[PDB]
Amino acid sequence: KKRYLFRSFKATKFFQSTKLDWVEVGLQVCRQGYNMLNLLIHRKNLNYLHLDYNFNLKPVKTLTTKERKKSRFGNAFHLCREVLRLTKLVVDSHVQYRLGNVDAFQLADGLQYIFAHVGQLTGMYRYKYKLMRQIRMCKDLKHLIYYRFNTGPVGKGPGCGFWAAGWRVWLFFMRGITPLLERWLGNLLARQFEGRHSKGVAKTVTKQRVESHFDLELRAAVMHDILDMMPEGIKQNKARTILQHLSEAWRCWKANIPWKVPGLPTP
Amino acid sequence: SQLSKQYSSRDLPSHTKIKYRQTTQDAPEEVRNRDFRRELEERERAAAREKNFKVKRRWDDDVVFKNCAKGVDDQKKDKRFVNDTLRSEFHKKFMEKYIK
Amino acid sequence: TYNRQNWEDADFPILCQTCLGENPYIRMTKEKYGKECKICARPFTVFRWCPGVRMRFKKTEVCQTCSKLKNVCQTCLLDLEYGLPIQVRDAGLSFKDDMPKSDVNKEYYTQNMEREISNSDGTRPVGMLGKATSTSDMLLKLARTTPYYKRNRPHICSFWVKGECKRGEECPYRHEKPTDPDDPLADQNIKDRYYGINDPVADKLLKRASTMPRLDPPEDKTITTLYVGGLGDTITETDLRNHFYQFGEIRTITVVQRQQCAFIQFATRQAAEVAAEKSFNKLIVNGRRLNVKWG
Amino acid sequence: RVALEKSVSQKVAAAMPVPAQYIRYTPSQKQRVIRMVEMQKDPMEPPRFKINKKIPRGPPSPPAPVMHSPSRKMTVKEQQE
RNA sequence: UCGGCCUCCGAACGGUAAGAGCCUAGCAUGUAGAACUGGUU
RNA sequence: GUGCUCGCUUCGGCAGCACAUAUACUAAAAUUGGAACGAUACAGAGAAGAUUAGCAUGGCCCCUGCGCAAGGAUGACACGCUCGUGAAGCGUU
Ligand SMILES: O=P(O)(O)O[C@H]1[C@@H](OP(=O)(O)O)[C@@H](OP(=O)(O)O)[C@@H](OP(=O)(O)O)[C@@H](OP(=O)(O)O)[C@H]1OP(=O)(O)O
Ligand SMILES: [Mg+2]
Ligand SMILES: [Mg+2]
Ligand SMILES: [Mg+2]
Ligand SMILES: [Mg+2]
Ligand SMILES: [Mg+2]
Ligand SMILES: [Mg+2]
Ligand SMILES: [Zn+2]
Ligand SMILES: [Zn+2]
Ligand SMILES: [Zn+2]
Repeated sequence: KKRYLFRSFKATKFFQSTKLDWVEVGLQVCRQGYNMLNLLIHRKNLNYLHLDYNFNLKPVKTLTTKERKKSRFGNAFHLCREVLRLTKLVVDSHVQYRLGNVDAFQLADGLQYIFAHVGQLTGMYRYKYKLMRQIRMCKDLKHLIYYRFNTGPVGKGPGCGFWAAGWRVWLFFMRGITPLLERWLGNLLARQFEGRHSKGVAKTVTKQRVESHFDLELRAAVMHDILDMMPEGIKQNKARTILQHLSEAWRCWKANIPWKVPGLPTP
Repeated sequence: SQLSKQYSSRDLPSHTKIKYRQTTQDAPEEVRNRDFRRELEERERAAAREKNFKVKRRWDDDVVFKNCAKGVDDQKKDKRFVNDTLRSEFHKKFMEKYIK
Repeated sequence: TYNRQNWEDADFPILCQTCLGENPYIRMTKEKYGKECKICARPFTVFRWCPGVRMRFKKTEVCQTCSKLKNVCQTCLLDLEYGLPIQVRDAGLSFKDDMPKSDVNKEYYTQNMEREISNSDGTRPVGMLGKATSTSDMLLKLARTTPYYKRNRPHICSFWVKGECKRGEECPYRHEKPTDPDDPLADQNIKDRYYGINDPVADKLLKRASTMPRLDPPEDKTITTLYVGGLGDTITETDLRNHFYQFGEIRTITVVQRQQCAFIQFATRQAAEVAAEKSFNKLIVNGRRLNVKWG
Repeated sequence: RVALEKSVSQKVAAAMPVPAQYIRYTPSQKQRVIRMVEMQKDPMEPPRFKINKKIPRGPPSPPAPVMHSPSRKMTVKEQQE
């Protein structure tokens, strides 16, 4: 099914439409992202942290261990912060073109340098390492372009800006990374507003939780086999004593010690 | 609880179509008319059918012991199964392999 | 670890006649899980509407389970049958019901009553309505009959109180002086109004109802002969005999049009007391209203 | 199957990551006409309320009467057995 | 008069306890409600 | 408001017809109650000598985390149940 998202947004009363110059739109997106990352920080009451403008998270003062434990952020927040940093770089390059500080050749060269050195200008890779593959592809593309560019009288200067291939690579990455970041930030907002479920969904039995859990299950099985073996009457079940006897019998099996309780019922 | 907006990563939709049994994959309309009894006897019968000067000595004459490897024959003794994990044949082979 | 209050999502809100307005055609808005309940703090289906022309856009405040529990309006927090505060109705009928105040106990009790109602027919204000069969003791005397629309009046403009309402006549809020802040009638906790504890409107109406002796009588020195005025020649001794036949045996029933008084006396003291209490400015026979006094 | 498919569709539509009616009101205290209009849900809008409020578990269904065979009282020799 | 083959690449937790409550921040709500005096032995 | 009248008839307007028919959590506020956990102070790190790795288990205890992962001091918190005295019922004297 198609399910166009923007038509569903435009059908409501909370969305409007206009026509706009692209540089103003990029400035609006960067300002909106910075403003709401500050709103998330102030929602979590982390007034001792500070976002930059270029999306650099830094503490104001030295942190206590409670502030260090509470101020830790996951991969979703840091990945969105790095993505907004990359768009801030691209939009600021177009802004400095539009003020006339740099030339259009310099703007194309800056776009090529950004799309070839995402891994050197951003800390993007630390929160999702698979992008190294994309980074590797960008590096390979640069080599291809450079060794079709620096061919005749042109040399090893920085004047080559042919930014279409890296732009293609990062938009195909953005296509793939849109629903994952949408689900992650939706889960982050739902935990921020609905609160964290304490027990909630049951924990799986992972590797570090195998052995003790097996003992727990073993204990439960023995308890069931106590409660239907004992006949009618007998108020003193004494199942804890039977579990202690089972633990002692297993410990005597481990040490090759002959285990024999002198008076003990046969079943 | 269906009021939450937290979506688990393993709660995404996957394997949305149920595979059904085909005609050769024992659909119940061909199970219901069959007689499993007789087919079980020719399968059991097929399994039972397919189940079946100076003179010297000899050079090795001057030793102390002879025919010491006489009754050494494993054969079917490796086919024995014991439900004791310290007296199993696999555990004995394990202990003679991994301890020198 | 798997117990929580369920969210109450239902249509058809339970409102008074006064808060609903006067127009037969009302345009109505519904949010599925818009706000929380003002008492039991659960999310609930929030209904909002304008009751009339210059009203306030009143909306529902408490959830449907609390309003079905106490048989009150979802906005006015007054009784559906009589338009009274629930403290006055609890003083009239029964005050031993109560409710917990701590939030965990309140949520647990509300979940238990919600499960009881959902296991019931669906629309019944528990056994308290079974304790509400006895009525018209004194609550019908001070109950309103006309729809009091002045509580749907819009709020007071706070900019006009400081004299800075730049909208002027465009401002939908009221450009009039507020009530006295020193008056103890202006406190009005919502939880106090729901729980029926120290509400000043309820205390003022209880003091007003206590000063109206509509069932006192007993102005004779052990004499059952009481005079009901206002009868005249319109009400005869047959209506007095039919009124006294419900009390049992009547010693004497007569009507005099010279003083316009009906003399009623019973052989029993309790029957004469019931006949004097029923005819003390609450009995109308043959188009004539009777007020019982000494004769 | 129809009821369970309705329940499955309701559960999936509750778990899926994202007309005006006319009714007649009888107040029983004449009749009114009410135009049921649902307000538009803002898609740009987080959940409103904390839902992690744990309360202790409520009372169960009222208990069933307990049929049994009459109880065989154990002897004292059975008690030290 | 006879060959080309070129992996890697970094971040978090894992250490600088925990509890406590007094004034303090930030943040939620923009609320429901104001009923008042009259009859003859 | 716009457009037109077998109009009234001035040339301005009136009258009629046709179209156009119900916004707003209505605030630029007054209010109201909840609080990060930082300063000081109280405070003081599991396992019978000491220094310590940990996995659990229960739920009106939570925090970080996208978590059916992993951390938070092992996250914290989570011990004392074989004889006489009387009473009731049953059978014998
Ligand atoms: O990493 P950079 O500093 O940005 O240098 C890269 C590139 O480096 P990589 O191959 O590691 O991707 C080469 O530089 P070298 O590795 O050879 O030192 C290349 O140089 P050549 O193609 O000449 O071999 C070119 O440098 P240049 O502009 O001089 O051609 C280019 O530099 P830029 O990306 O800055 O353009
Ligand atoms: Mg120790
Ligand atoms: Mg560990
Ligand atoms: Mg742990
Ligand atoms: Mg540790
Ligand atoms: Mg340790
Ligand atoms: Mg633990
Ligand atoms: Zn009402
Ligand atoms: Zn409620
Ligand atoms: Zn005003």
